[PDB]
Amino acid sequence: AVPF
Amino acid sequence: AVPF
Amino acid sequence: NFPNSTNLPRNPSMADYEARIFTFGTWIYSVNKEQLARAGFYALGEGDKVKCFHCGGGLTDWKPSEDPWEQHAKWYPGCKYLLEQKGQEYINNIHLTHSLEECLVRTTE
Amino acid sequence: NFPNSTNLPRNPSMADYEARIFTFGTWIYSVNKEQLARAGFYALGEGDKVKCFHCGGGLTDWKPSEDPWEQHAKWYPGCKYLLEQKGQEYINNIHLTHSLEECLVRTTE
Ligand SMILES: [Zn+2]
Ligand SMILES: [Zn+2]
Repeated sequence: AVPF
Repeated sequence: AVPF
Repeated sequence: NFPNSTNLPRNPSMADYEARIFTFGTWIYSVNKEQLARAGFYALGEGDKVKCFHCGGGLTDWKPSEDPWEQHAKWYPGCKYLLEQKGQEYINNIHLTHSLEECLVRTTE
Repeated sequence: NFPNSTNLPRNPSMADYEARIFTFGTWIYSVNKEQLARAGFYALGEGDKVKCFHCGGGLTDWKPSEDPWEQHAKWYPGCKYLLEQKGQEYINNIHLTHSLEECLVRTTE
């Protein structure tokens, strides 16, 4: 996943 | 440490 | 004693699981909803976006195969809710493994 | 279920804490005996030689600093007693750290  |  | 904020969640209205799973009504996403909820995450309703109720970290673009707990630690090691839940060795584990992968790929310059 | 080996100690007579501390009567050594005992080690009456009552692994030449549990997992990661006492992350962590060091050292060829 990727952070935001 | 060491094995024996 | 262990701080102000750290001690206190970024979104108390989401401290209880029940509160969090609900947010996952329509989960058309690969990742499991119960699991995210357990890991402290909830859905913002902006796609597969989620946010930990305590450290307030947000993740998105989840892959089918991903584990809520792992990416929580992979990205937000500092969350206290994480430390209480999964312990020290767990967190450091995830990070060491990454650190190792990096060094092993550094042989490739 | 666990195998022949594994489940079963190599020295049943030493499975108890008490049983082991009593071997460290005359402990003229740096490394703390109550600690050695807890990690599952018992003295062989041959210098600072100790052995795990389970996996049977033996350690010598302890340094003042050293933690029994670390050395235990560092050399005998596969001990069942150790897994029950310290869990997986611990063992795998003790080990990831080393692998990492070998890798950071390899930048020196
Ligand atoms: Zn968090
Ligand atoms: Zn052992």
